[PDB]
Amino acid sequence: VLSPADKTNVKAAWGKVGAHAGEYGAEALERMFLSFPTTKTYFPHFDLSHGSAQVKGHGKKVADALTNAVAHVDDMPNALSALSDLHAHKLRVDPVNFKLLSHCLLVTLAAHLPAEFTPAVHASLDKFLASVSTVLTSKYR
Amino acid sequence: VLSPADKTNVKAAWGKVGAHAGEYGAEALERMFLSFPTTKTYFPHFDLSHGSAQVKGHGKKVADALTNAVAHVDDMPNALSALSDLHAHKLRVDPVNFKLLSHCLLVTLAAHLPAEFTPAVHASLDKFLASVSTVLTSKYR
Amino acid sequence: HLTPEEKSAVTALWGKVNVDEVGGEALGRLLVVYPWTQRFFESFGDLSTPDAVMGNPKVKAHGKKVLGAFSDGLAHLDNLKGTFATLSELHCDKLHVDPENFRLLGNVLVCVLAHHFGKEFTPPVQAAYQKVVAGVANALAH
Amino acid sequence: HLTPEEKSAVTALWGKVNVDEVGGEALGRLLVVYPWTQRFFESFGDLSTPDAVMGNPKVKAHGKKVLGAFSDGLAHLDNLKGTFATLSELHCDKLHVDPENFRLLGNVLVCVLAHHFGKEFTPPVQAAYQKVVAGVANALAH
Ligand code: HEM
Ligand code: HEM
Ligand code: HEM
Ligand code: HEM
Repeated sequence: VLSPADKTNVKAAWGKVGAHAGEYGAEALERMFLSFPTTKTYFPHFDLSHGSAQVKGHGKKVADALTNAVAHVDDMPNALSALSDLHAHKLRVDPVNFKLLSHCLLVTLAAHLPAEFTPAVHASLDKFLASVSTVLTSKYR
Repeated sequence: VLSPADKTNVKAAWGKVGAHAGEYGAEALERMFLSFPTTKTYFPHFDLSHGSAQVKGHGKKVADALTNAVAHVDDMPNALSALSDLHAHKLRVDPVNFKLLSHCLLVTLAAHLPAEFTPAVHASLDKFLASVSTVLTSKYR
Repeated sequence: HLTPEEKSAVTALWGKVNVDEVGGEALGRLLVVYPWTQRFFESFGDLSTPDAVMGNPKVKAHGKKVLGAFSDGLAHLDNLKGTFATLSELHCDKLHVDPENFRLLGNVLVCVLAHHFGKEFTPPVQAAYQKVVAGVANALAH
Repeated sequence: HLTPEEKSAVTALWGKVNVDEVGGEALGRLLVVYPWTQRFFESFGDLSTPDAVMGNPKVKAHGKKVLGAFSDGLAHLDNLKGTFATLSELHCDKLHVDPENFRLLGNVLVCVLAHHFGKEFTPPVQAAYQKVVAGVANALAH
């Protein structure tokens, strides 16, 4: 569960990401595919090569979803309901893989926004991404 | 996150535990100490021998807490707030250990209530105990 | 790793396991309790409800094979790595099974033995089996 | 495990790490992001706030020791088990550190290198370091 300070932190770091969210979301995906190649098995029909336009379009979707999780940080199960049905009921993503994408996202943000990636922010981003991961891995109603 | 069916399941299985909750809570602790001896490091000042009255008193406290988590399955962070402060702020229990106690509890219930431990119930109890574990490992407000 | 008196406890209770049924019950329960494991058994047909999974014949039949393999491990409790080598290749190279799932299956198996033996699955018996299933999970992880 | 061109990428970027500072920054961040790891450093004094942890001299000093050990591993990337044997005994027999935490420290170290090198910590550089830190975590787990 997030503290109130966690929420302020995430709202303000992700606010600074702004209009690079799409570009960071693509880079995080590309890090995940290179560093943990088993995650490519979920994307069998994609061009996964470097600079692929399909990975860059998927990174925009992932990022835009994270933007909405932030705007609804108090009621995430409800805001992320269709995503939860896609990842838990239809795709059946093993939960281990959410820890890999989350790590790749943190790494992308550290490399791009070093002045914002303080220890306190790092801690709050990590807890937010774990709470998003839990919503998406759960079959609920 | 729990489904509505998860909640009905847990409410009805734990309702059947009833007045053996204390005895099951002691047995689960004793299973955990025998099967995973590193968990004894959190209890340095206890008699941990078989039949210890201190383990039997601790099992009643753990069980009575689970009874209250069930009665407040919709607002657990609020009902489990003091417990969360004890385990996450003061004792600093590594989260791995919540998976061990949870498993020992499932094993205790399987051995004692076989007719209630159907696959569906097993699944709902496991999700409830993971949600309790998450509340207790988190520093929040 | 296992004392002579906990190797014996393990063998005694294992001689009483219904090898046609327990393996299926465990694999069944894995698919119901950890629903993403269903992704790996997509060819087995209907896995849509707990009832469907538990009565699916191909789950029953694969669970006999898996239990067969644990029994092989229980005969060779020293040389578990050598017992399970071919199976580690298969679960990684070909299936891509994350090794945390091997731990989940061993724990589910422990609960199924609890459920069948009841009072006789005592804390000391459980502790010997926890050493056995951790062993099998480690031997399988590549 | 590491290709010759990813062993070289790793060594080049490592020759630029401030060995007085990065180790502390990583151990610091571990204690802030995963707060139960503070239980193992109870003698280090005040760990009460992120500011306190990051400025604590004994955290800074222990982080130099840990980084020292990773550098030892990076010199012996074949024979990591033999490099880390004594340290595996210490972290288990004496400290009781659950091995999942070894993985967390390696990942935090990856984020600290991302944070210091920025654009030059490219996806292929990160992937070589992920192989390196998994190696160290496996060598340490008993
Ligand atoms: C924070 C974590 C994640 C978020 C926010 C996220 C978000 C999304 C979104 C927004 C979609 C597209 C849904 C649509 O187009 O309607 C999607 C699809 C998908 N996601 Fe995720 N996702 C996450 C994690 C993961 C992980 C870890 C995996 C696998 C390793 C994964 C695999 C997929 C797959 C395979 C699709 C289907 C894409 C396609 O076939 O076109 N996702 N996700
Ligand atoms: C469902 C999981 C758990 C529940 C419901 C639970 C509940 C409790 C309760 C009710 C107390 C007593 C608080 C009081 O007396 O005011 C307590 C104390 C304690 N718990 Fe837990 N607990 C859980 C898991 C764990 C785990 C996994 C550990 C360690 C492995 C742990 C270690 C302790 C310790 C060391 C104390 C202090 C006992 C003492 O010094 O007297 N608990 N817990
Ligand atoms: C932990 C102990 C486990 C053992 C002892 C075990 C044993 C086996 C055995 C004996 C086979 C058959 C190999 C053959 O006939 O050549 C097999 C196949 C397989 N196992 Fe496992 N397994 C284990 C865990 C798992 C887990 C956790 C998963 C997935 C979550 C899994 C997925 C599979 C799959 C997909 C196959 C291929 C099934 C098929 O032929 O369609 N196994 N395993
Ligand atoms: C993952 C890589 C790690 C490496 C390379 C590493 C390395 C070391 C080294 C070099 C020492 C000093 C040993 C000596 O001076 O004789 C040490 C001590 C220690 N490590 Fe680690 N360590 C790691 C992970 C961890 C983790 C994850 C924890 C706890 C969460 C931990 C807790 C400790 C503690 C408590 C000590 C004793 C500190 C003291 O002297 O007060 N280590 N480690």
